[PDB]
Amino acid sequence: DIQMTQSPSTLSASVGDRVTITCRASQSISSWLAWYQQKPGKAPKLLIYDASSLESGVPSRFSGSGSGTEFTLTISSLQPDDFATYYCQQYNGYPWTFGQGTKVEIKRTVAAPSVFIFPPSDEQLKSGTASVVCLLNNFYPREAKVQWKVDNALQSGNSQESVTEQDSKDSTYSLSSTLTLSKADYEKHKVYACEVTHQGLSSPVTKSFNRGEC
Amino acid sequence: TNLCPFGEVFNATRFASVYAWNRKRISNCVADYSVLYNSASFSTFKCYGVSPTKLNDLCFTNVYADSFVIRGDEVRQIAPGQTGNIADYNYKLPDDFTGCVIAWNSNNLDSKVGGNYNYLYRLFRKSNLKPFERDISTEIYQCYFPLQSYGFQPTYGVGYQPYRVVVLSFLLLH
Amino acid sequence: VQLVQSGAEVKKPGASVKVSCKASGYTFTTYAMHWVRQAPGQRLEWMGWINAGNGNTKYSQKFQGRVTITRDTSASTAYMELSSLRSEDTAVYYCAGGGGRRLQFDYFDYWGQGTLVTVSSASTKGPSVFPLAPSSGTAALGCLVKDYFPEPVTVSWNSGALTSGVHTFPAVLQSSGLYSLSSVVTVPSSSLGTQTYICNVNHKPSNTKVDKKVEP
Ligand SMILES: *[C@@H]1O[C@H](CO[C@@H]2O[C@@H](C)[C@@H](O)[C@@H](O)[C@@H]2O)[C@@H](O)[C@H](O)[C@H]1NC(C)=O
Repeated sequence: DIQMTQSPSTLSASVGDRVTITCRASQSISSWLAWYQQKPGKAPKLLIYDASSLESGVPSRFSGSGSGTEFTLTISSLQPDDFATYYCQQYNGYPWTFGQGTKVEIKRTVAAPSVFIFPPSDEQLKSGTASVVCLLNNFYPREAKVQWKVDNALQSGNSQESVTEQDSKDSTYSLSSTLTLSKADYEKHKVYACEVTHQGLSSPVTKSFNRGEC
Repeated sequence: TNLCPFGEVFNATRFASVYAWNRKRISNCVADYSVLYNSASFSTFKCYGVSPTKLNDLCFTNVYADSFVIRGDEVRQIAPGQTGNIADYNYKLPDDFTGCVIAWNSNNLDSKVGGNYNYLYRLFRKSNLKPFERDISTEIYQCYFPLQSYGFQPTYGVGYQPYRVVVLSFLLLH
Repeated sequence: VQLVQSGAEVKKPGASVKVSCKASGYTFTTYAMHWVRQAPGQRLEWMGWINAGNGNTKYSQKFQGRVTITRDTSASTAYMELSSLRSEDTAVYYCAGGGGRRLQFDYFDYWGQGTLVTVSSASTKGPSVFPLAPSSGTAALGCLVKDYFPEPVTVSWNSGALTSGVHTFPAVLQSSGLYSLSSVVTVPSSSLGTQTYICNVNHKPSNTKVDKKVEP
């Protein structure tokens, strides 16, 4: 069973940049290797096979390379519709297997977020469950940590995130994390806040509310 | 004054199924036979016209490079006058063939764990093929199928492992 | 060469799903047809393929004895069926294939639209929408679409009439078993009392409509 690991898991670049993802293999696959392009909500598209053969009517700017065990996919100069995730796939082995991929996203200047915190509505609080929502609006790059504190107790494992695709206008992501917790647990305590750590904040930012506006 | 692209032939990443064997015509150019004569990456190198000793494009008007993959036992069928499945149904040389058969073991390239079902050969045919005649048909019978896969996998014995074959015919007509 | 698959299905664990993939404009009659699935935001998995001629199949061991690939030569359609689903199996399911003139089972030339298959121990139910109120320059407020099990939900704001500043997040799957996401907009805090903000949630599968006022 043959494992493929593509090297820059994500990649910011601007239109016109030369761009070079990498794909490496457990074993050698001598040249039996295809590259694919995938955009959200759309099936993949073949780009290069047998490591260098450029599929029909795929622009010449794509170019595969490498034999044996390390392979590359240059893009001579990037165009707007080249922003996608890219996979490799070996056909030396069996099961055919793919890499994890490389999202190739739009480089943008650093954009610190605007943090917001939302208590559960009393409307929900009638159901026996409370949801506490922390919004990170319109930030870039993607790397960002969210720590929930309840009465200044770390909360771990009871909060899920979700993230938008790079916004069309300003090329920024946004995250919503959510502390779900029992009704009594929310009622037991007072201090609920979330802590955001982003490339651009100089210092972790905390955004807080007290149960019943205390 | 420009060179003959044997490299495009021999060093090709992919090779043809013998049933649909490939033929590349080598027009005006010069490349050296003795390069391969010494190459000794070759397990089968038999010539029927003359020893590869001519050292130039000496006295030749057209050169046809047929290439394909058969299994290891089958190479002895790429000769004048053989009569097996490959000679009868997939690739028949003229009895008065004058040319070189070149074969070499491709277990490492064309075999696959799980088995390489890409490579194919024709199994029945109403009548034998005339030499250099070809058949790429894929007609189901009435209702059973005429091609079979080698399915090379690299633990098969050398009798069943892939072999890459290059057959160089030589035209003199001018 | 055009591959068109079968809509989308969702079934209970232990059941089976059949997915057809009719393919048109193939010039020849012998080509490879694979199935490869994509779990949520995850790697692509190759499962197996069939031969368009003799009907031979090569399956990945990971699914051996669980899947079955039929080839219906008469209506140029390829079927994939996976039985006794373990909910590890929620994914999109593409049929790939290609080679055309030259056979190869190596790489995938043309893909289908993808068909999405969900495995869960849940029945259809509409959401329960909850408001996300502001505090305090620029203010942020939202809705919340919680505890729903269709496949999708779609949310707008003030009857399609707020598009700048809206953000609607990809869903989240709760250990309860129900999808739950949230949609928000950033607005000027100065014009908060004057304006009325109301999000417009619709989730079609369960025939359900909700438009929840948001205020402070
Ligand atoms: C095929 O290649 C043989 C190996 O030597 C090298 O192979 C590849 C990787 C290139 O780097 C090539 O330029 C090198 O020579 C050659 O020795 C051999 O002559 C080549 N065959 C033909 C017909 O040219």
